[PDB]
Amino acid sequence: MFANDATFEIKKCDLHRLEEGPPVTTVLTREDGLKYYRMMQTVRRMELKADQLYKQKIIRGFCHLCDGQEACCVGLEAGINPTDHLITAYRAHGFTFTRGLSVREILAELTGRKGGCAKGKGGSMHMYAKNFYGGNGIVGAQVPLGAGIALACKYNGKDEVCLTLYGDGAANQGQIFEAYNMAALWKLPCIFICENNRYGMGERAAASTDYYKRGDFIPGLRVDGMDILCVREATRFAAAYCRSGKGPILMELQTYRYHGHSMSDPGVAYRTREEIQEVRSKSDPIMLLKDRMVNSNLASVEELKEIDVEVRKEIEDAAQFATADPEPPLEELGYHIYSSDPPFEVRGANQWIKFKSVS
Amino acid sequence: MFANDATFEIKKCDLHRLEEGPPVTTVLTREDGLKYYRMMQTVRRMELKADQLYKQKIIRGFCHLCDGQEACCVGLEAGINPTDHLITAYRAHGFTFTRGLSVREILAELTGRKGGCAKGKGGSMHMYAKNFYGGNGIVGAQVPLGAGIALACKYNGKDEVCLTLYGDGAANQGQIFEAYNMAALWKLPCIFICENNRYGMGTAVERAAASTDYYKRGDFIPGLRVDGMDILCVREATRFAAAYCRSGKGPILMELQTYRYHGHSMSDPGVAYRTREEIQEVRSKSDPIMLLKDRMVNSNLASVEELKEIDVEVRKEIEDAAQFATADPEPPLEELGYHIYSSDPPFEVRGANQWIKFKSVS
Amino acid sequence: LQVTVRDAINQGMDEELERDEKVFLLGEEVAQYDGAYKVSRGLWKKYGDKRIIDTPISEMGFAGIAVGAAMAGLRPICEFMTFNFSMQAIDQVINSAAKTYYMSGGLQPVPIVFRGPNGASAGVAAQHSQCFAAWYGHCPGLKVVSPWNSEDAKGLIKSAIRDNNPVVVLENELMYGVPFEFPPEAQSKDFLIPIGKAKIERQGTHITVVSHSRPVGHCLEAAAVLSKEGVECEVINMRTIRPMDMETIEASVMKTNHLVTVEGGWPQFGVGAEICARIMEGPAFNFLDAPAVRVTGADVPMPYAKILEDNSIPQVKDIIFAIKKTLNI
Amino acid sequence: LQVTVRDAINQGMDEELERDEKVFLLGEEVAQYDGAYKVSRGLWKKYGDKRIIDTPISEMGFAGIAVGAAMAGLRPICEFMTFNFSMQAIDQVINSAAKTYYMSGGLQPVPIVFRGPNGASAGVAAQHSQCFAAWYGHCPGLKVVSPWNSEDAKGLIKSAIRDNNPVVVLENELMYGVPFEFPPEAQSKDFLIPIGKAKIERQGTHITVVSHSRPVGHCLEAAAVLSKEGVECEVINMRTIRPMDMETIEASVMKTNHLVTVEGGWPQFGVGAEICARIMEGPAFNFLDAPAVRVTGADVPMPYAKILEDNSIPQVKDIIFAIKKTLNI
Ligand SMILES: Cc1ncc(C[n+]2csc(CCOP(=O)(O)OP(=O)(O)O)c2C)c(N)n1
Ligand SMILES: Cc1ncc(C[n+]2csc(CCOP(=O)(O)OP(=O)(O)O)c2C)c(N)n1
Ligand SMILES: [K+]
Ligand SMILES: [K+]
Ligand SMILES: [Mn+2]
Ligand SMILES: [Mn+2]
Repeated sequence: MFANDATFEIKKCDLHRLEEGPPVTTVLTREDGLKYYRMMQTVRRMELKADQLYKQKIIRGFCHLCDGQEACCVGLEAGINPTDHLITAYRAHGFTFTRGLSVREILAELTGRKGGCAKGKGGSMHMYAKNFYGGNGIVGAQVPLGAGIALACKYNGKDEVCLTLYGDGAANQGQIFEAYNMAALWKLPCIFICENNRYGMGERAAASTDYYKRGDFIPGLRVDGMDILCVREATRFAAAYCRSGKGPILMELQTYRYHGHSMSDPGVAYRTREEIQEVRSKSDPIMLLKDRMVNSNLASVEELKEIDVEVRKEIEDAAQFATADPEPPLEELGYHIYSSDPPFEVRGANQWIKFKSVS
Repeated sequence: MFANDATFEIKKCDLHRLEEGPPVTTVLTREDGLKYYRMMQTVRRMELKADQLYKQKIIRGFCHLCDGQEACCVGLEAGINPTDHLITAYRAHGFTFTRGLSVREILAELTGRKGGCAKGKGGSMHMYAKNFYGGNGIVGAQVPLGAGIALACKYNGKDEVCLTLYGDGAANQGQIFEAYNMAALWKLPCIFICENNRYGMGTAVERAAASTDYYKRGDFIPGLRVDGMDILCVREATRFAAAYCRSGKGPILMELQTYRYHGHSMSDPGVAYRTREEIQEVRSKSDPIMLLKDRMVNSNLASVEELKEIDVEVRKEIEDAAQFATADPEPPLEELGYHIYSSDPPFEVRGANQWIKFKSVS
Repeated sequence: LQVTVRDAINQGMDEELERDEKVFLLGEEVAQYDGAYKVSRGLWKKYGDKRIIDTPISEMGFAGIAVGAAMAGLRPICEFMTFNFSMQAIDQVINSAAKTYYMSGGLQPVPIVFRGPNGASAGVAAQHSQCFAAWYGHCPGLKVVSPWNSEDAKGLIKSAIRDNNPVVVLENELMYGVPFEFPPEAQSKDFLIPIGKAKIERQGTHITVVSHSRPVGHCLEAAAVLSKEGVECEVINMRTIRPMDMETIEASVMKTNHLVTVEGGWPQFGVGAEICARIMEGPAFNFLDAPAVRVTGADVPMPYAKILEDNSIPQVKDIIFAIKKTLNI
Repeated sequence: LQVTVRDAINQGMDEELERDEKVFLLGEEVAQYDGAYKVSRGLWKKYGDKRIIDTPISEMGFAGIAVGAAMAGLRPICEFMTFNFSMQAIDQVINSAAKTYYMSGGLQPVPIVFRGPNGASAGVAAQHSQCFAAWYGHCPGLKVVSPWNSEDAKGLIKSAIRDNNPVVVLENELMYGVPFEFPPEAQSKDFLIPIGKAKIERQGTHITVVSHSRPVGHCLEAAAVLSKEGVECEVINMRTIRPMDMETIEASVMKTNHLVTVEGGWPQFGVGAEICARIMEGPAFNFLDAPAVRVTGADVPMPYAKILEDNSIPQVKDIIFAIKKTLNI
């Protein structure tokens, strides 16, 4: 027999212009623990498969992976409603899955096939789903977009909120500051979220690394981004704040990504590989959740091994669908340039090439 | 017999991330008082004349007047060296005068004539001089420019600093925040100055800024808020900010609280979004020239008679310059094409159809 | 009934706001100031802070908020005080708005409108005179219109608000106060002008003259003058820059055998270049008895001094002169 | 021997840094990272923090800082990681840099270089594939260049750094890794290619084929194939977009009587439109035995999937097809 739920300690958040933050203690039911665990694993395995298909050259152009940051996408989803809105940058595979896309439609978008959620038209950086606005390749551009989505929530009067994510490297984009100002002035229910993984490609670049305070007049909290329950509580708190009418808030997530450190100075890259290995072994998100669930008697060691096995299977079914699936046919090159219009022609590489465009 | 100098008490500045601010008393010599007074009165009559030229259609397009803000441009000039660098936006007439251009060249530019400082090519918004870089019409664009001029100062190592000016409406430009971060990262000797005249066209500060403490917007950059109607306050706060940059501590924010008597530009009467009686209270309790007048009279630095004479001299002088600017011929059409590129051999520019060609020389 | 272009646009926005509470207007000074050039006069008083929104001077930011509001299903009208200032926001117009329905595989529409005056004013000099028609016309996923008179302006604004994709409406400051008569069918709240369709404003048989925006009126005065000498111009008002209505230009050229394009923008890679290349690649090339030629703005940043500016924008004279070279008279 | 386009650009920057201490390099990852696409490799080790300056991701800001540094007499090379990201900063390029010498009456020069990769790469989709030649080429005050091979690349960044006005150098990612034969004179520190002059890469008599950047090499492949059936193409590499060397294109067309333009960017209002407008307006018009036509990027945001992307960029077969239509064979 298993414990039905248990209490855990979570890092206190540093606060900016708040007198109280989220609790330092929280309750995990075993049912939730199981669901969060499956979800983080599904994202971990999906990203390991994408890395494999990328290196095989089956996936092209970009393929930013988020393994290491699973506590973020799964924790954020745990703190909000399906009817809330979320937009992020290009490292979006996890979010695409936590907002309800299958591993199939995600990997098949990555391998550029007809069965991709975007029909092979977008690839890694541009995936959309219900109340998930991408998947956005221009650093910083998604922050105003999210502020707009938040404006739409306020305007519709339905008490929904918008989570608007940017990384530490994006944090010095001017348009983020333009957004902070309008959000605060118009009391938008926008949660401004800095995913801080210590790298923006390869404080060389930020005068302040206190991301949670950069909104100045907007309040902010700093959260342990490696702890799924910690992200869950902070998000619950941050969404409460916006729903209640108090305007925007900042949440800085302190997390870490295992991929995309292809530094070419040998000293720096050696050191970065050590760091990757330290973070993985001391604060891996999934491992952290596992230790907790076993240790509080919320689930069994072998029960999670069973989940790993079902997940390996889901991902394997999805990889082979994504490598066998046909590419979109050529005659659909010009499809979906405009919404709601009658069919028209688009020019190809010379005037004698015509593609039909339908909405 | 007149005193040669006197000590004044100046408003204490509000500080952001600074342990101490500029001094709250300073010394004014009679020679400087006379000089500051004349320069401010010149700018005032220059702008009043530009108003009148504009209403006559002799000046076209944009024309943004800075009367009410004379303590800023004259105060700023008095805390820096001629070797320092300054950049601002389009409300630039006083700066172009305090920075070296004559009134003839400024008015002749506004009336679009060949004796203008750019020979009529730029008009109200685009005047340059030695260490004066405009005169920029796109709100906010000048701030990264100022941050780059400051970069050049550090690069050449001569200890010059750069004053980078923007208005309160411009304080919400994203690119201002990009410059802050870079200037703090590289310790650029850039003085970011927010001229806060309480409006950004017809939009009150409260309605466009969630936080109206401009001096604190740079966050990690230190700042000071300064009484921008008092020329001695501007002089001191500048003197302090320059020394701060020149000592290698990097950038600093300076907010001047000031006021414009005119609308945003000549088409805006400036009364739909604020009351006539608000303008009148400011002119009446805080006019930069009258605050100066009173200081020098009550401390015997100069007589009421003496300063009237200045007024009369300056008013005749602006009258002379104006006649020059109205009578001065337009630039010749031949020159339409000149100065597209620097240092190139001559070439041809196409006019409104292919048969029309203008010579372009550097 | 005479109605100015400014009032035509205002009626258009008013009617569309009334018809659909998802429509709202945002930008600098659109609300309590009654609009920078008074286009949005009365709108705030009538619809309130929720629908008519004064913004800080944060173009990239508010253009992006607007695009985000459209992705979430609202229908904003995002004003640029002039199009010169959309350059700070042009990333949001092109990469967040134009390309998205395509990148998303037809899952994510962006029903946003961008509007504001475009091109040359009088004495506003180089940073405030720029024409953006060819820039925006260049981009797949956008529609781009450039109205001339009052009908054009009201019908295109309303079509633009009704369309479900990003539309850039390039207005013109010097046209705002020009009155035109306004037939009772334009006065209607159902008046729509379809995007992608040019109008013939004057029939003729000797030459085809195509223009957009304010120079259209200059082509009409040039035709009135040439008419007294027996030369009949068929003057065509493009209305839409993307997707342009080349078919109507072709049928006119097969009738007249001669083509001159007229635009206010800079010449190289401008709008006339595209019409000429198309004419040359299409079925009407052989019907051409003389080279297609372009009348454009002079190829300089706009100078301030009056006599320089006059010679920097096409004038009636310049249109007539190109027309006479072309008909070899 | 052989040198890659990348290493050629790198040689020119190196030499220019060496020659003039006022020259410097800034942008994202140019220093310690050795260049996003490794073009600046070794510059920072060799010159240090003062001259090779990594910037935060703040394009409008570092772009304006570079322009500022230029107005004060320094000679910055400002790298956009790709030109797509230059849209954020395009106001600084056009309104702060391009127009300023003119607006100041010739008092304020702006010796700045904007460089980095432009156009289509492989699989990077629609926000990362844009070609900007026609956008920048449109603007008075700017010079704009577009190198194809290693010799182009090195000669033109050197000329650009030497010029005292804003120059946009539109490079190409896929060309970076391509090795070319590199004659001893290109290896010289004094090697310069003048802005404003095109180059005949292949003499021919039957048709003139004009291109820029990467597609130049496809024009040459096409030409070799056609050569085997007795069709001799004169292939012209533009090198400069503004001011384009139209005289060279004219004399070729007066020899060959036929013209096809080839570019990677979108068709409407693009580089080929200008070349054809000019050809029809100019003295070579009467020497054309067939209309000039354009080969271009397909008119859609760049799709991700391989087979779609392959058909959204000109291939040799689309060049050969347009030639055969043009010569009627
Ligand atoms: C405006 C813009 N500039 C540059 C790039 C190139 N670029 C892509 S990712 C990246 C690093 C951004 O890193 P960060 O925001 O920290 O997010 P992370 O990859 O760490 O999640 C850069 C410079 C871009 N996509 N957009
Ligand atoms: C980027 C940009 N957006 C909008 C405008 C139109 N505009 C010109 S001045 C101005 C108001 C700026 O006010 P402020 O910064 O407070 O300066 P002030 O005139 O008060 O000195 C606006 C909105 C512009 N010139 N540039
Ligand atoms: K619409
Ligand atoms: K140069
Ligand atoms: Mn990061
Ligand atoms: Mn102001």
